[PDB]
Amino acid sequence: FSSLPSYAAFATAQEAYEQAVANGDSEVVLKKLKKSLNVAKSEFDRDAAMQRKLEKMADQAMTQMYKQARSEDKRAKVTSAMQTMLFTMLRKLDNDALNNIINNARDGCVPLNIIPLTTAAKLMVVIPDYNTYKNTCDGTTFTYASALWEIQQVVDADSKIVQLSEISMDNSPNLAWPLIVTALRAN
Amino acid sequence: FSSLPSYAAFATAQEAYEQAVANGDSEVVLKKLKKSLNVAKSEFDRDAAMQRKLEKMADQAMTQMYKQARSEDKRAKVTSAMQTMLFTMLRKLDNDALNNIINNARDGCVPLNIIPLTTAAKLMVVIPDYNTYKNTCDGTTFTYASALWEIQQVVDADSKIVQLSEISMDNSPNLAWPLIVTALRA
Amino acid sequence: VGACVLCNSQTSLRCGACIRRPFLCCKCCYDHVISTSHKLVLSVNPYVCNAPGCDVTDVTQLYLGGMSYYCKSHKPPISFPLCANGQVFGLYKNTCVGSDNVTDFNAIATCDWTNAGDYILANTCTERLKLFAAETLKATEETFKLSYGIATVREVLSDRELHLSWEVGKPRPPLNRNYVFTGYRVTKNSKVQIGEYTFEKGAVVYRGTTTYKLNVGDYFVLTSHTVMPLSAPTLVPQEHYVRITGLYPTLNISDEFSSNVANYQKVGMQKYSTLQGPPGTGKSHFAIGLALYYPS
Amino acid sequence: KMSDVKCTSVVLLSVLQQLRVESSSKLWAQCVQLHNDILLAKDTTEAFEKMVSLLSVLLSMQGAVDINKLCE
Amino acid sequence: PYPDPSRILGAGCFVDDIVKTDGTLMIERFVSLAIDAYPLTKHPNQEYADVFHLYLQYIRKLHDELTGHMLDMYSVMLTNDNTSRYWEPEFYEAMYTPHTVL
RNA sequence: GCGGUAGUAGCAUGCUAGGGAGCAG
RNA sequence: AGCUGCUCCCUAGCAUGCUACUACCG
Ligand SMILES: [Zn+2]
Ligand SMILES: [Zn+2]
Repeated sequence: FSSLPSYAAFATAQEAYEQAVANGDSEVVLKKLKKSLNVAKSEFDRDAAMQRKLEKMADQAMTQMYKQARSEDKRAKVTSAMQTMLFTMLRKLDNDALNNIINNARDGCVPLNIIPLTTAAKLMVVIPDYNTYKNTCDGTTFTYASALWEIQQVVDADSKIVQLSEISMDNSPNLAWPLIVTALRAN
Repeated sequence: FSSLPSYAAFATAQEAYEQAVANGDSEVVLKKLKKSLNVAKSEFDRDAAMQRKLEKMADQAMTQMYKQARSEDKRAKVTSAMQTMLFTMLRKLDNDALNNIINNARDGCVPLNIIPLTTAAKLMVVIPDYNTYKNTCDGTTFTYASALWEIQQVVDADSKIVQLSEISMDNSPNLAWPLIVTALRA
Repeated sequence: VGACVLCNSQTSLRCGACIRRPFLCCKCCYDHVISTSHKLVLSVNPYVCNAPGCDVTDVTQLYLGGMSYYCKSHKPPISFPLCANGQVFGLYKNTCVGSDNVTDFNAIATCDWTNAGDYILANTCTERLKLFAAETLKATEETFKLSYGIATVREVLSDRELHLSWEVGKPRPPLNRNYVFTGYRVTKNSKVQIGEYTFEKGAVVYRGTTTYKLNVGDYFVLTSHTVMPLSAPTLVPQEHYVRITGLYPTLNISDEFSSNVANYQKVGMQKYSTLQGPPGTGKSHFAIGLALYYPS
Repeated sequence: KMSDVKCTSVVLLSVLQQLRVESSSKLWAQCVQLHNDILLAKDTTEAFEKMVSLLSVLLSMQGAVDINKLCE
Repeated sequence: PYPDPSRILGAGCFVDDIVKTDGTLMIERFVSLAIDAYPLTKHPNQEYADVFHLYLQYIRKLHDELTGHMLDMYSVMLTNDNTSRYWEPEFYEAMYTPHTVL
């Protein structure tokens, strides 16, 4: 504070007090001027020291308001993200096989573990070594889960394409050896 | 923190009181010196504390920013410090088998696969010229990594098998010299 | 962080508003920022007030507010001015010698490299400062060259002849053989790989790199590089050898290079060759002649 | 003498890892096996065997300038 | 209670970059590791108290190196230390005596 | 001369909060 | 990239409390 009502009173009080001190009139003049400048600094104390809690509290409030606004924007952002994800993953399951197996239930309830088994259009097989490959995904087509699948594309642990003519018993020690087969459901 | 202005005041009145305690004087002029020193030890005992704390505040801020700078600059040079440290430690280790392969790689003879430990398994090494072949190869034996191997085949850069007898000083400029020797451990 | 250019003392500050953000020491940077209009400095963190959505970017008005730098109306009860004493608060505030003559770097920074005195200072200044002037030249030309228009061809008139169309707000620069255009071919995903070409008025005549088909909608733009700082000066502090070092003369004399035998010794004992050679005086014949001075 | 070889093995595998070797599954598997076997050894005559084997991997690549780092 | 010495030494030797390999930037890591290893000084085996004494000596070395850097590069000195307590054993001994001062 | 209230400076205990780090299951 | 418990260091805030100095009054 520099331009509040107490300042003018205090300043003029001490100016007149010290002008009269330069005059040097009495002994009660000193007492009176010092009492005035004791009670006028008792005005510049409340008005210049406790006036400053108001500003600090207002700044507390302003920072809290800023924080609340930011926290309110983040919620809308994450809500939009979640509902976009839900709607984008919805656009793949609304097929005609799902409707079939749901209309074959007696209440509309089915176990979840059978939904990929009877409706998924693509299958992925992970093979550790050659004997397991020879027992499961042999040739161009194979049978699994009461269905028949046809192979397209084989990769290795480095994600590099392997041809079906390289997977032999002699060339086995030269392959990165988890193999990942991708197959499509045959009609 | 004596370089502050108010010190000159605090000494001044204190000096007066010194004279007072030397004089043995009346009662009121000592009230004078107990009313203009407690205003000095109050107008100064406030300036000489906040500044003293500010000095340490500046010091701690400078140390924090220096810590940040050095940590930022340390993780931008890992790929060179690590290799320098590795080769310093290898030099200090002082092993014959490691020194052999390090010096051979320094000259140009480098392997093409992992060096095997079993008495079986195949080794393939590159040979860039004839001097290394002469001080490394002798007949049908190969001295590498402080071990002895027997030669099985020599080739040149165009993947064409070369028999061992023709490799010599005069026939040297007739072969693609980056030779590739295949051997097996004794 | 490291040593500065003009001062060679370790520092941690930049001119934010200046061109190529050089290293500058406490008093060093203070002179550079108070003598001219660059009034934004970057320490390990930038010198801005973190007040939510505030504006100021000056250096002499922001203050210290504990952990961060704050604005005047934003600053806490008691502060410590960041820019006083003739220094800006930063690393290594003691070991800083500074400088008085700062008109050189100030002129080099505030200049636009448009007139003759620009290059007069660019050469006649300090060699490190002239390397900096070189990089400033490159940056200025890069920034001014992409500021021109984009060549959006829409027609197909002939081969080596087409029609040009350019956008609003950017003029079309001089279609000269001095500055090569650069184009990219459109597709649904990206647009890349037509090469560097040279256009001029015709109808628009184009000078193409290699024969291909001229599609529709391809843009031709004066693209820019990502120019990098320099390390070594223009040339080395020079020397005359006492011996023919790392070299030994030849044994014979060459017919086409008999006219330059007096030119063999004179530089074999120093680094540089200050050439005064007019176009077509055997300008390049010595490039193959002095080459076989010693084929090793 | 055993402590030195174990520390050198740790630093060597760090150098191999930052040269983008784990992009080849077989090579990374062999390097990991050798590094883990050196750290569990009890006699200092097989640790040097496996150290030769593991350093040959770095010597067979071309991402390090041997003549420059070995200025001595 | 006391720990296994190799656990303390291994914690001192192997880290995850920046977190060590530059001791002057953290220092408090070794203070905590010496708090954990103080009771080894009361073991009959003499190779066990050497761990605590090695940690104290390293703490002193780190403090000296940081101060030397700081004065050789700005000109700056920490005014009053209050840090010599970190390489004297009373600080670590007080953590195992029944009068809680947490 | 003492008590009270209003001020200014330093010290002590704990309580919340923010950041970095170590150990154990 | 997890759930807990314990400990060390630094900063800020508030309350409380201690102590000292100025002012008013009784
Ligand atoms: Zn500038
Ligand atoms: Zn602001």
